[PDB]
Amino acid sequence: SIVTKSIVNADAEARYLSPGELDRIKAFVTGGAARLRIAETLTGSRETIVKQAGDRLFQKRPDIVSPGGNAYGEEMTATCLRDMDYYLRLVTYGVVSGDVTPIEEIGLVGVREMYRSLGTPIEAVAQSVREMKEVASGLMSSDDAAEASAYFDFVIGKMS
Amino acid sequence: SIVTKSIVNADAEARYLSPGELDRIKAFVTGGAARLRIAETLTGSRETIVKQAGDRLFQKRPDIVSPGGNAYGEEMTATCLRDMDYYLRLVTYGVVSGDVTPIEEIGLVGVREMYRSLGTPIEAVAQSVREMKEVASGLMSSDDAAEASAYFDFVIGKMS
Amino acid sequence: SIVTKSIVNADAEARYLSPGELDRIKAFVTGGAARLRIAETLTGSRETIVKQAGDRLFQKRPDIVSPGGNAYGEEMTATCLRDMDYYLRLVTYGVVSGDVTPIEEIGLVGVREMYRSLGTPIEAVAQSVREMKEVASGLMSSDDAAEASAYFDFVIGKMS
Amino acid sequence: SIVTKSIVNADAEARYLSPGELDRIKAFVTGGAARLRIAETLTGSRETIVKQAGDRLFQKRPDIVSPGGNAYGEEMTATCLRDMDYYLRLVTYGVVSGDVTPIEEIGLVGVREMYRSLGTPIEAVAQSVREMKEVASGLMSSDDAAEASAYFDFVIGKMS
Amino acid sequence: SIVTKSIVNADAEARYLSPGELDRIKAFVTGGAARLRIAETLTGSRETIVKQAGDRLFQKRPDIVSPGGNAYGEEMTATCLRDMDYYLRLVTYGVVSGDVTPIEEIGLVGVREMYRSLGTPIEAVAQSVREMKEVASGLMSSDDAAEASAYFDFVIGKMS
Amino acid sequence: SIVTKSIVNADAEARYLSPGELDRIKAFVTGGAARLRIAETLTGSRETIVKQAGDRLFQKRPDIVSPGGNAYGEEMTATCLRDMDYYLRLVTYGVVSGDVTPIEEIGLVGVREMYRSLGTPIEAVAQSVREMKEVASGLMSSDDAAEASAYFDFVIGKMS
Amino acid sequence: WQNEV
Amino acid sequence: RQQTKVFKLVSTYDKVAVKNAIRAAYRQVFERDLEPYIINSEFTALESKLSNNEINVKEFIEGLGTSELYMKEFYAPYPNTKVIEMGTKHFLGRAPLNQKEIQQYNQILASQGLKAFIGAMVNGMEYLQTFGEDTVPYRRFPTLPAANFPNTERLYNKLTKQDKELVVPSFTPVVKVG
Amino acid sequence: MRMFRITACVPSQTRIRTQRELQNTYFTKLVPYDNWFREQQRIMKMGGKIVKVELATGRPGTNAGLA
Amino acid sequence: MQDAITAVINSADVQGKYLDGAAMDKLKSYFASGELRVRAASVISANAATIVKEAVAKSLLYSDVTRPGGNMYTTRRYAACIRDLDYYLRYATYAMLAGDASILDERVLNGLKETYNSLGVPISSTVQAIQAIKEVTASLVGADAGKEMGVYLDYICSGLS
Amino acid sequence: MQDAITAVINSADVQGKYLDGAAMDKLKSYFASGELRVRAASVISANAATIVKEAVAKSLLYSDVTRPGGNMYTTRRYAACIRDLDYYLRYATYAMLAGDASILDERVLNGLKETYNSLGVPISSTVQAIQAIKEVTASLVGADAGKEMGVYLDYICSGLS
Amino acid sequence: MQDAITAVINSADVQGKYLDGAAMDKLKSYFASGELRVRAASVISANAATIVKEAVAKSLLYSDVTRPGGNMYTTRRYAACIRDLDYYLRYATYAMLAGDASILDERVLNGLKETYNSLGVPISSTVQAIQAIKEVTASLVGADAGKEMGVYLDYICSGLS
Ligand SMILES: *[C@@H](C)[C@H]1/C(=C/c2[nH]c(/C=C3N=C(/C=C4\NC(=O)C(CC)=C4C)C(C)=C\3CCC(=O)O)c(CCC(=O)O)c2C)NC(=O)[C@@H]1C
Ligand SMILES: *[C@H](C)[C@H]1/C(=C/c2[nH]c(/C=C3N=C(/C=C4\NC(=O)C(CC)=C4C)C(C)=C\3CCC(=O)O)c(CCC(=O)O)c2C)NC(=O)[C@@H]1C
Ligand SMILES: *[C@H](C)[C@H]1/C(=C/c2[nH]c(/C=C3N=C(/C=C4\NC(=O)C(CC)=C4C)C(C)=C\3CCC(=O)O)c(CCC(=O)O)c2C)NC(=O)[C@@H]1C
Ligand SMILES: *[C@H](C)[C@H]1/C(=C/c2[nH]c(/C=C3N=C(/C=C4\NC(=O)C(CC)=C4C)C(C)=C\3CCC(=O)O)c(CCC(=O)O)c2C)NC(=O)[C@@H]1C
Ligand SMILES: *[C@H](C)[C@H]1/C(=C/c2[nH]c(/C=C3N=C(/C=C4\NC(=O)C(CC)=C4C)C(C)=C\3CCC(=O)O)c(CCC(=O)O)c2C)NC(=O)[C@@H]1C
Ligand SMILES: *[C@H](C)[C@H]1/C(=C/c2[nH]c(/C=C3N=C(/C=C4\NC(=O)C(CC)=C4C)C(C)=C\3CCC(=O)O)c(CCC(=O)O)c2C)NC(=O)[C@@H]1C
Ligand SMILES: *[C@H](C)[C@H]1/C(=C/c2[nH]c(/C=C3N=C(/C=C4\NC(=O)C(CC)=C4C)C(C)=C\3CCC(=O)O)c(CCC(=O)O)c2C)NC(=O)[C@@H]1C
Ligand SMILES: CC1=C(/C=C/C(C)=C/C=C/C(C)=C/C=C/C=C(C)/C=C/C=C(C)/C=C/C2=C(C)C(=O)CCC2(C)C)C(C)(C)CCC1=O
Repeated sequence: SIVTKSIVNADAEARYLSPGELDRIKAFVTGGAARLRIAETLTGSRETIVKQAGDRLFQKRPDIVSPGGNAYGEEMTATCLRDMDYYLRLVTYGVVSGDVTPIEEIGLVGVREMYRSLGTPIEAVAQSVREMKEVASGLMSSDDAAEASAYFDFVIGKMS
Repeated sequence: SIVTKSIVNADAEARYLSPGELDRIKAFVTGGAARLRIAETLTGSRETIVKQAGDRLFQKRPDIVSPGGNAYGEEMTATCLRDMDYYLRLVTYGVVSGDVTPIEEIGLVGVREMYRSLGTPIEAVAQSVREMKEVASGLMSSDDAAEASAYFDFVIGKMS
Repeated sequence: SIVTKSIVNADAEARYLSPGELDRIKAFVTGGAARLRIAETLTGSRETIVKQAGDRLFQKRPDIVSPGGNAYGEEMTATCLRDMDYYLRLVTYGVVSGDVTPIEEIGLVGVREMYRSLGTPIEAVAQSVREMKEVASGLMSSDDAAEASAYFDFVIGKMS
Repeated sequence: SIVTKSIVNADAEARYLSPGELDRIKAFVTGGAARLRIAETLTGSRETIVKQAGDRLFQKRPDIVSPGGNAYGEEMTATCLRDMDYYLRLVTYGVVSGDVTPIEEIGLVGVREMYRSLGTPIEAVAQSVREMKEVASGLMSSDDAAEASAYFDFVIGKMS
Repeated sequence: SIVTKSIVNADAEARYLSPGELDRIKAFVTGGAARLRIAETLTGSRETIVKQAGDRLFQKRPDIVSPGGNAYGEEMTATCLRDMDYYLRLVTYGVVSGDVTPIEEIGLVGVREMYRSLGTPIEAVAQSVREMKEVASGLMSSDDAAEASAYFDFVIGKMS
Repeated sequence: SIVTKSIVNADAEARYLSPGELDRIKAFVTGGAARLRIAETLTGSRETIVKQAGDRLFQKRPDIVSPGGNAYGEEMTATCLRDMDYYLRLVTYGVVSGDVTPIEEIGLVGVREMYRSLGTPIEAVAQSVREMKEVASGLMSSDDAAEASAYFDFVIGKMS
Repeated sequence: WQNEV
Repeated sequence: RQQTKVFKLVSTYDKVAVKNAIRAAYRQVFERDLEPYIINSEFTALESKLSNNEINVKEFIEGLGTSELYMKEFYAPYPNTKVIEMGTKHFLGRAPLNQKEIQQYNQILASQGLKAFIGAMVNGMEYLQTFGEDTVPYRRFPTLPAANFPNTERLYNKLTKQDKELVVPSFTPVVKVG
Repeated sequence: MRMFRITACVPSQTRIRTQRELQNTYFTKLVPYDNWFREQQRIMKMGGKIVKVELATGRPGTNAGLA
Repeated sequence: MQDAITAVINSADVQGKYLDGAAMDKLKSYFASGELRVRAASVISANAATIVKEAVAKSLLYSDVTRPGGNMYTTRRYAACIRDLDYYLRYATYAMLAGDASILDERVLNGLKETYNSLGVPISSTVQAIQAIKEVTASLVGADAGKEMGVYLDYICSGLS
Repeated sequence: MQDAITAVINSADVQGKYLDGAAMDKLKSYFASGELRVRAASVISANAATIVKEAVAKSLLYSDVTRPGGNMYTTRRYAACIRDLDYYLRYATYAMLAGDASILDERVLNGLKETYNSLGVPISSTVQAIQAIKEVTASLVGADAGKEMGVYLDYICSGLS
Repeated sequence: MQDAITAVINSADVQGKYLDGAAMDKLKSYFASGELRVRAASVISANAATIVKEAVAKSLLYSDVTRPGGNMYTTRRYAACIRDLDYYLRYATYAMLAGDASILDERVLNGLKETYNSLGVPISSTVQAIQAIKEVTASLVGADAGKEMGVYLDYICSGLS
C-alpha cells in the first residue's frame, strides 16, 4: 500500500510524513471506494474468470494439456486452475492495496525459478494471465477494466 | 512543484511516473485556479497579516522586542517584519507550486544555523509563523485556510 | 582526564603512549598540586561567584527576565542560577582532572538539544559562563586565573 | 612537532585547541632551550658517540661483521656507521620537534621492509640504537637523560 | 590438498567442480603412487637429509652459529635441526597432499612474526630450505626431483 | 581462458601462481591440441550444423516461422540462421579457450534484455542452441562431443 | 665477547 | 529486507537529497542520529566536500568511519572482537564471514589501529561490489556463507548498547591444524 | 595529508544497471595518499580506466611534514 | 531541477517579490498545457519499450553498428544501447511533463558526452537513434505532444552533439 | 601539514644534514614567537563565533549580497557562507599556531577558487568579508597578534582571488 | 585482461569470423611456449624477492636516488619503491603466463605514469630499475624465457616512458 511505502520512506529518513505524502494518502483513501468496488467485482466472479481463462489458454496452448505436457491429467489441469486462482487473488490484493506490492511479494519473486523447477512454461503462464485480463475486461467497466489491467499487465510483464 | 517532486521520486525508483502520481498531477493542474486565487488572497493583504502576526508575537513574546532581546531597536523589529514577509512570500510560492520543495530550498535548509549566527530565538520565529498562519486562516475561507495551513505548519515544524 | 584522553588516543592507533603524551602526563602530574589549589580556590567561593556572575548577567541581558522571557519567573532566575552552579561544578571537575573530558561527559554534549528543548538561548548562558570566568579571574591569583580561565574559555566557546 | 600533532587532532575533532593542547605547546615553547641544547650536543659529539655505540654493538653482535654478515667488509661496516649516523640525526630532529613524527616518517614507517630487502638484522639495529642510548646518557646531563631516553626507547620499541 | 583447493575454488563461485578440476583430480589420484613413493623417499633419508642440509647451511652462513648468531651452541643448532625436520615434514605433507595449502596451514602463516620474535634471520631459513632442495634432488630422480622441488621452491618463496 | 582465471585469482590474493595452478596450466597447454582439433571439427561443418539445427528447430517450433512470428519471412529466417552461426562461433571460441568466459562476455550478458527488445522468444533460441548441440555431437567424436557439451549446455542454461 | 647459549 | 530505502546520491544538484543521504549515512554508520552525541557536527567539512561532489559517498562513509566519534562509540568501550563485529555490521552490513576474516581484521587492529581497519573494510572488493561508489551502506540479509545470516540477524536485532556480550566471538574450528 | 584527485571511468562489465550511473561510472573523486594504492588497485581490477590523477593536496618530495 | 512552475517561482524570488500578473499568466499557460503533457507522458510510459523497439529497428538494426566491429556488437553492448535509449526516453518524458529542459542538463547531459568519448560510443549513431525516437514518439502521441517531446529530444541530441 | 619546526626539519632533511646555525636561529625565532601565538590562538578560540558574527555584520549584512538576488540570499547558502567563514577563521588560527601556511594551502585552499568560480560565489564579497574578519581579529587580539593573523587571512584572500 | 587465446579470439571476433589457419597457428605457438612460460614462472615465484633485491642493488643502491634529497631516500619511500618493483615483477610474470600485454596496459600502466608525474618520481630511474629486473630475471630463467620476460619489462618501461 502507498501508506506502507510512505511510512517506510519516512522511517528511512527518520522524519514525519511530508504534506505530499499526506495528501497522497488522502487521494488513496478517497479512491479506496472504487478500488474496493473493483476488488469485489473480481472476487464475485472468481470461478468464472478462472474457467474461461483456462479454457482460452488451453485453446491457445493445447500442448500443455496434451499427453506428455505439464498439465495433461485432470489433476494437472486443476493445478493450473489453482495457480490461476492464486494469481487472480493476488491481482485482487493489489487492486485493494492500490499497488503491485502484494503481487510481487507473494507470487512474483522467484516465480521464474519456481516454474523452471516444476518444468512449467513461463510464457504459457503469462498467456494465462493475459486471458484473465481479457475476461475481466470483458465482464467489467472500461475505466475499472484499465485499472485492473494495470495490475494484470504488471504480472504479465513480470512473467515475461 | 508537485511535478518536480513526483519526477524526483520516479527517478529514485527509476519509474515512468506511474498513474498514481499522474492523477495527482492532473488534479493539481485542474484545480490550480483555487490555489492561485489563494495566491492573490495572501499576496494582496500580505502587509495586513504581517502586521497582526508581529503584533501577536510581541504580546506573546515581548522580551525579543525588549532592549535585552534581539528585536529591540525599532529597526530590528523591522527586520523581523521583513523575515515574516519573506516567509509569507515563500508560503505563497509553495502554495502556487503545489509542494514544499521551494519552502525548504529557499528558507528552511539550515535555518537553524542561519538564526544561530544572529542570536535569534528560532522558536520565537516559529511562534511568529504560527501567528501568521492564524491570521491568514481567519482572513481566508475555511478550506483555503486548511490548504494554506498545511504549508504553514510545515514551516513551523521545520522551524521547531 | 589527560590520562584517559591520551590512553584513548593511543589505543585508537593501538600502540603505547607516545613521548609527547608521556611528557604531558609528566607535566600534569607535577602540576597537579597547583591544579588542585585552583580547585580549592574555585570550590570555596561558589556562592559568591554564582551570585556576582548571574547578577551582572541579568543587567547585560535583561531579556532573560523581560516580559514573556525565558526567565521572567523568580523561580526561573533561580533555575538559571542552578544551571550556573552545575556548569561551575563541571568546570572545576575539568580543571582538577586536567582535561576537558569531564565537561564533555557531564554537561556539554547534547546541550544544544537541551536548550532548544527548553528554549533557553545558548548565547545568553554562554555569556553567563563568561561572567563566571570574569568574576573567578578577579577573585583568584593571576596564574590561577589564567589556568581556570582556560577551562572557562573552553566551555564558553565550545558550547556557544 | 607537537604543534602539528595538536592541530591535526583539533582538526579531526573540528574544534579549536583545548586547554590541554595549549598548555602542551606552552611548555614546549618555554622549554625549547633544553631541546636545542640537546640537539647541539648531539651534533657536536655525534661522530664519537656513533663510533662508540657501533663498537659496543660489534662487541654484543660480532657476527654482523663476521665473514658472511651484512656488515662484513669495510664498506659494509662503514654503511652501518652511516646508518647509525642517520638514526642519530633523526633522533636529533625529533628532540627539537617535541614529538616522534619525523622519526616515524623518515626512518620508522617502512623501515622493516627496507631492512628485509637489504637483509639487515633489525634486532641488531635495535641493539645499536640502545647502545646509542647509553652513550648519549653518558655524555649528556642527568635530567636530560629522561628526555633523550624517551625518544630512544620509542625508536627501539617501534623498530625492534 | 588439491581436492580441498578445487572444492574451495568451486565454493567461491558457488558451483560444482568444473571438468578441468575433475580431471585434474583424476590425474592426481591416478598418479598418486609416485607422489607417495617420493614422500616415502624423503621420509627415509630424513636424518641424513637434515644432516647434510644443516652442514651445508652452516658452511654457507656460519653467522647463525657464530658469535652473535641465533644458534650458537649445539643446543641451538639442535633447535635448528628440529625446525629443519619440521619443514621437511611440511614438504612431505605437501607432496602427499599435492597442494601447498597444508604448508600454509602449518608453517607459513605468520612465519615472519615467528622469526622476528625469535631474531632468526628468515633469509638463512630460506637458504636452509634451498639446501633441502639441492641435496634432496641430488638423492632422487630428476622428474621426482622436480616434483618435490615444486614444494621446496614454494617454501623457499614463502621464506623470502 | 584458464590462464586468465588463474592469473586473476592469484592477483586478487596478491601472490604468485601456486604450484598446483601451474600444473593446471600445464595440463591446459597439453590439451590445447585436442581443443584445437574440436575447434576444427566445429568450424569445418559450421554451415551444415547451422542448417540442420535451424531446420530441426523450425519443425519443433513452427510458431517462430509461422505468420506473425518473429522469424517469419525469408529475411527473418536468414537473420536467425546468422544468430545460430554467431552462437556456434562463440561455442568454438569457448572450446579453444578452455572456459566459458569469451562466450559469456560476447553473447551471454544482457541476452535476455536484448531478445526481449527484439521480441524473440529466449526459450526458442535456447532450444535451437540445444539442437546445434546434438548436431555437433553427431558429427564429432565421443570425447570431443563430451568436451564441447559443457560449453553448449552452459550457453543453454545461461540463456534458458 | 660471548653469547649466553 | 524489502521495507527499506537505499540512498544513492544520483546527483549532488538536489541539495535536499544530499542532506538526506548524509543523514542516512550518519544513521547507518553510528546506528543513531548524532544530535545527542556531539557538541556540534564535526563532519561539516565532509558534508561540504560531498555536496560539491569532490568526493563520493564511499569517501564520506570512510571519513565517518575514520572519525573520533566512531572510535568513541564503537571502538573505545568494546574489545577488538566486538569492534570487528560492530564495524562489519555498520559498513559491510553483515557479521564477520569466518575466522579468516576475524584473524585478518584483528591483525589490522593490532598493527595499525581502527583507521586501518575501517579503510580496509571500506575499500575492499566486497564493499564496492555491494554498495558501489554512490550508495550508503545498508543492512544486508546474506544467505552465505554458513552462519552469516544468524550472526547478522543477532547483530541487527538488538538495539544499540543492548548488551556487552559477543554475538560472534570466533567460529569454533571443526578441524584443528596441528 | 597529501591528497590526490582522480578522474576515473569505471564501466559495467557484468550487470546492466537500469538506473542512472554517471555518478559512479565517470567520477572525479578525492583519495588520500595512504588509500590511493588500494583504490587504484581496486579500480584497475574492476576494469575501469584511470583517465587522470594528480596530487591536488600536498607537495611532491616532502621529506618531512606529510600529515 | 526546475519546471515551469519552479522557473516562475525562481524568477520571482531572484527579485524577492511576490507573484504578479505576468507570473500568473505563465502559471495559467503551464496549467493549460498540463493536460496535454500528462496524457502524452502516460501514453509514452504505456509503451516506452515499443517506442525504443521501432526506434532502434529503423535506425541501427542491420547496419554497421550492430555488425561485428561496431559498438553495438555483442549482447552486452546491445543491452547497453537499449538501456541508454530507455534513459533518453524516460528523461525526455520527465522534461516534457515538467515543461523545462533542466532534468536533461543535470541528470543526462552531465558528463554524458565525455563518458561516451572515453567509452568510445559513437555520438552520431546515438543522435540518429534519438531522431528515430523523436519521430516514433511524434507519430505515437500526436502532433502537439509530439513536437513537445521532439524539442526536448533535439535538446538531448544537441547536448550530445 | 608542516609547522615552522617541521619546515626547518624538512629543509635540513633535503640535504640530509644536522641543523646548522640558520635553522638554529629559525627555531629560536619560532619558539620566541610561540609565547604570543598561544595566547592569540586561545583568545581567538574564545570568541571565534563572535568575530564571525560582527564581521559578517559589518561586511555582508544588509547588502545586496544578502538581499534577494544576492549570492547570500536564502538560508541554505547563508549557512554555507557562515560555515565557510568559520572554516577560514579556524584554519587561519591553525596556521598561526603552527607558524606555517602549509595547512592553509593544504586544507582550506584545495580547489576553493575553482569551487567558488563554478558556484558563482562573488570573490570580491568574500575578500571583503575576510578583511572584516582580519580587522575584527586584530582589534580583539592586538596589533602584533592581529598582524600574524592577518598575514594568513590575506593568504586565504590571495588563494581565493 | 587478455591472454594469447583470448587475444586471438577477440581478434577473430572483431571482424566476426571463425578461427582460420593463422589463428590456430598462433594458438599452437602459445601452447608450445606454455611449458617454458610455466617453468620460468616457477623460477620467478621462487626468487622474486631476490631478483628485486639485486636489481635495486645494481640499479639504485649507493646512487643519487637513495641518498638524502633523492626520491628513494627515507625508509618510507624505500619501501614504496620496493613494493613498486615487486608489483612490476609480479605483473611481468603474469603477462608472461598470459602471453599478452593487455594485463600490463589495463592493470599496470593506466594511471601510473601521471601518478609518478604527480609524485615527481624519477621515470628514468625506474626505467633502469626495471631493466635491472630484466637482466636479473634473464640470469635465472635463462635466455629463452629471458628474452620474452625482457619484452614484457620493456613494454612496462615504454608505457612508463
Ligand atoms: C530463430 C529461430 C529465432 C530468432 C532469431 C532472430 N534474430 C533476429 C535479430 C537479431 N539477432 C541479433 C543477435 C545478435 N547479434 C550479435 O552480434 C549477437 C552477439 C554475438 C547476437 C546474439 C541481433 C543483433 C538482431 C537484430 C538485427 C541485426 O542483425 O542487427 C531476428 C529478426 C528480428 C527483427 O525484427 O528483424 C530473428 C528472427 N527469432 C525468434 O523468434 C527465434 C527464436
Ligand atoms: C541560565 C544560565 C540560563 C537559563 C536556565 C534555565 N535552565 C532551565 C532548565 C534546565 N536546565 C537544565 C540543564 C542541565 N541540567 C543538568 O544536569 C546539566 C548538566 C549536567 C544541564 C546543562 C535542565 C536539565 C533543566 C530542566 C530540568 C531541571 O530544571 O532540573 C530553565 C527552565 C526552563 C523552563 O522554562 O522550564 C532555565 C530558565 N535560562 C536563561 O535564560 C539562561 C541563559
Ligand atoms: C547505443 C544505441 C549506442 C551505444 C551506447 C552504449 N553506451 C554504453 C555504456 C554506457 N552508457 C552510459 C550512459 C548513461 N548512463 C546513465 O545513467 C545515463 C544518464 C541517466 C546515461 C546517458 C553509461 C554511464 C555507460 C557505461 C556504464 C554502463 O554500462 O552502465 C555502451 C557499452 C560500453 C561498454 O562496452 O562498456 C554502449 C554500447 N553505443 C553505440 O555504438 C550506439 C550508437
Ligand atoms: C523576528 C520576529 C525574530 C528575529 C529575527 C531577526 N532576523 C534578523 C536579521 C536577518 N535575518 C536574515 C535572514 C533571513 N530572513 C529571511 O526571511 C530568510 C529567507 C530564507 C533568511 C535566511 C537576514 C538576511 C537578516 C539581516 C541581514 C541582511 O543582510 O538582511 C534580525 C536582526 C539581527 C541583528 O542583530 O541585526 C532579527 C531580529 N529575532 C528575534 O528575536 C525574533 C524572534
Ligand atoms: C561566504 C563568505 C561567501 C559565500 C559562501 C558560500 N559557499 C558555498 C558553498 C561551498 N563552499 C565551500 C567551501 C568549502 N568547503 C569545505 O569543506 C572547505 C574546506 C574545509 C571549504 C573552503 C564548498 C565546498 C561549497 C559547496 C558545497 C556546499 O554548498 O556546502 C555557498 C553555497 C553555493 C550554492 O549555490 O550552493 C555559499 C553561499 N557566499 C557569499 O556570497 C559569500 C561571499
Ligand atoms: C649496521 C649495524 C647494520 C647494517 C647496515 C647496513 N645498511 C646498509 C644499506 C643501507 N642502509 C640504508 C638505510 C637508510 N637510508 C635512509 O634514508 C634511512 C633513514 C635516513 C635509513 C635508515 C639504505 C637505504 C641502504 C642501501 C644503500 C644506500 O643507502 O644506497 C648496508 C649494506 C647492505 C648491502 O647489501 O649492501 C648495511 C650493512 N647491516 C647489518 O647487518 C647491521 C645490523
Ligand atoms: C621504485 C622502483 C621507484 C620509486 C617508487 C615509489 N613509489 C611511490 C609511491 C607509489 N607507487 C605506487 C605504485 C603503483 N600503484 C599501482 O596501482 C601500481 C600497479 C602495481 C603501482 C606500481 C603508488 C600507488 C604510490 C602512491 C601510494 C603509496 O605510495 O602507497 C613512492 C613514494 C613517493 C612519495 O612518498 O612521495 C616511491 C619512492 N621511487 C623511485 O625513485 C624509483 C624509480
Ligand atoms: C666471506 C664472504 C664471501 C666472500 C667469499 C670470497 C672471499 C670468495 C672469493 C674466493 C676467491 C678469491 C676465489 C678465487 C678464484 C680464482 C680462480 C678460479 C682463478 C683461477 C685461475 C686460473 C685457473 C688461471 C690459470 C692460468 C692460466 C690458465 C694461464 O693461462 C697461465 C697463468 C694463469 C695462472 C693465469 C661472500 C661474497 C660469498 C658472501 C659474503 C662474505 O662475507
